Amino acid sequence: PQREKWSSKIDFVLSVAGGFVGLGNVWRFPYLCYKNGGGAFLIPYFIFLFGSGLPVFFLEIIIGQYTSEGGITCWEKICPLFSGIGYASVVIVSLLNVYYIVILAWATYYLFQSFQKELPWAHCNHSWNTPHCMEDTMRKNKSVWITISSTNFTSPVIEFWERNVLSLSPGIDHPGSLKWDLALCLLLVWLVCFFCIWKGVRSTGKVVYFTATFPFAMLLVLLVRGLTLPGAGAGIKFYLYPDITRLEDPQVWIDAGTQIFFSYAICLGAMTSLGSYNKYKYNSYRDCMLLGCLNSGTSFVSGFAIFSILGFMAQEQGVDIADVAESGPGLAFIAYPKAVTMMPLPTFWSILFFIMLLLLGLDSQFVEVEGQITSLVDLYPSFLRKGYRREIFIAFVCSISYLLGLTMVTEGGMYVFQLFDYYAASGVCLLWVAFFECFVIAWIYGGDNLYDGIEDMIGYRPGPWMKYSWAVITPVLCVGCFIFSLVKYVPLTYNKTYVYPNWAIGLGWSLALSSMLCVPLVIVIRLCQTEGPFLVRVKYLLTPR
Ligand SMILES: [Cl-]
Repeated sequence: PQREKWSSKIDFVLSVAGGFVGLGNVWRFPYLCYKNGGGAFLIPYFIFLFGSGLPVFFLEIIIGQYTSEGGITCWEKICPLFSGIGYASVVIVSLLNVYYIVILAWATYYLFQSFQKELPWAHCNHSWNTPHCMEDTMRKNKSVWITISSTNFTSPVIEFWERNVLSLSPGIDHPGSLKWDLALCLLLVWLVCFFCIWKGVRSTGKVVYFTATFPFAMLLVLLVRGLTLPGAGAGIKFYLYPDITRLEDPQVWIDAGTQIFFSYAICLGAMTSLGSYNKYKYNSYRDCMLLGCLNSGTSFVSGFAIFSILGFMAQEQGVDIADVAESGPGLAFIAYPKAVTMMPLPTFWSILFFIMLLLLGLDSQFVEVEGQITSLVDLYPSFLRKGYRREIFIAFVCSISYLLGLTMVTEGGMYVFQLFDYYAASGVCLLWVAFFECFVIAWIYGGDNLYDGIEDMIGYRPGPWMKYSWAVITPVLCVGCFIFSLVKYVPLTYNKTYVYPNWAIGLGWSLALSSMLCVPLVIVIRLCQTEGPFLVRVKYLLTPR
C-alpha cells in the first residue's frame, strides 16, 4: 500500500542519526575497547569500518530504497530463497530490544539517585559501601594508602555500581531476588517506549533539533572536563597506542567487527526500513556516508572522554589504567559519574548526563522497536490492521520484552546481560547475517547489477569502493573471524574473573544459534515447500520474485 515518505531531507537524516547514535557509541565502544586493550581494538574497528561497516550500512539503505519494503519483505524481492536473512534480523532485534532497554533502566535509576544533596557515588559513608571502601583522594594520599595496607579496597563509584545499582550476586547460577527498584525503572522506560511508539514518531520531529543537540553538547562538556582533569594524557595514550600482540588474538577482531555492526545497527534490519521510507531519487549515498562519519566520530570522541577520566582515576587510585574499572558494561556507569563528581555543581551536571543517556538510548530504542513492529506487521498486514490486534501488538511485544527483561534486573542479572550482549546482537550472529546479505547482493543479485540500480536512484555511478566490499572484503572478514572463534575458542568471562558455567555458555550459543539458524532453516523450508526438480526449484527461487 502507501509507504510513508520522510518530509524534505532532514526527517530522514535525523531519524538515521537517532538510530545509530546512542548507547552503542557512549556505553559499548568504551567497554569493548577497555576489555581489549586500547588501540589493539582500534585497528580492527577501523579496518571493519571502511571495509565492511560503511558499505553494508549503505547497502541496507539502498535495498530499502529500491525494494520500498521492510527488512523482511525486502529480501523476498531481491533473493526469494534467502528470505532467512530478514527473519534472522527480526530475532536479532527482539533480543537486542530486551537487553538494550536495561542499560537505559540503569540510567533511570541513576537519575533518581542523582537528585540529592550529596551524590551517592561520591563517598563511602553510605550503607551499601563495604568496609573495603576508600575515597580516591584518600588513596592518592601517601599517608592513607601507601603507608597503611588496605587489601582489595574499591572506589565508591565502583561499589555503588556493583552493590547498589546491580546488587551483583556471586554468579549467574543464583539469580537472587528481583530488584524492585530497578524493575520499576525498567517499567518506566518501557512505558515511555510503548507510549511514544503508540503515538508514533511524528511528535518527536518538531523538537528533535534540540533533543539531538543536547547529547552532543553534554558529551562535549564531558570531553572538555576529562582532558582538563589531570592524568588525562596517560588515558589518551592507552587509548591511542596499539598493542600488536593483542591483534594476534582472535577475540579483539570479533568484538571490533561486531561493534561496527552493532553501532551502525547493520543486520538488525532497522536500517533497511528507514531506507524504505526514503524516496527513490535521493542521494542517500552522500547522506549516509556523511551520517556514518558522525557515528564513528562520536564513538571516537566519547572514547577520548572516557579514557581521559580513566587516566585521572588511575592517577588518584594508583592502580594501572587497565585495572581501574570494570572491564565490562559497567565502564560507562563507572567512569562518567566520576567525571561528574569532579565537575563544579556536580548534582546539576549528573542530572544532565543521565538525561543525555536516556535521550540517546531511547531514540535508538524507538527506532529498533518500530522496525520490529513494522516488519512483523509486514508479514500479515491485512490481518493485523482490520483487527484491533495490531493496535495491541505493540503492547504485546513490550509486555513480553519486559517479562524477559526481568531476568536481567535480578541480583544476578548482569551475568545474564553480559551473556546476552556478547551472544545476541553481537558475536557471530551479526557476522553470520552480514556475510549472508553481502553474499546474496554481490554474488546472486549481482553487485555490478545493483550499481546500475543505485546509479539510477542517486543519479550517478557509485565509486567501485562498495562493490568490492560486498563481494570480497566483507565476506572474507566475516568468515575468517567466525572461523577463528571456532578454531581458538575462549568462553566468555565477566570482568575477567567469572568463569561462566558450561550450561550458560551453551545457553548463550542458543541465543546466537537461533538467529543464525534462521537463514539455513528457511533455505531448507523454502526449498521443501516449492515443488519441482531441485535444480529447477533453486533457480526459480534464486531469481528475484
Ligand atoms: Cl561506533
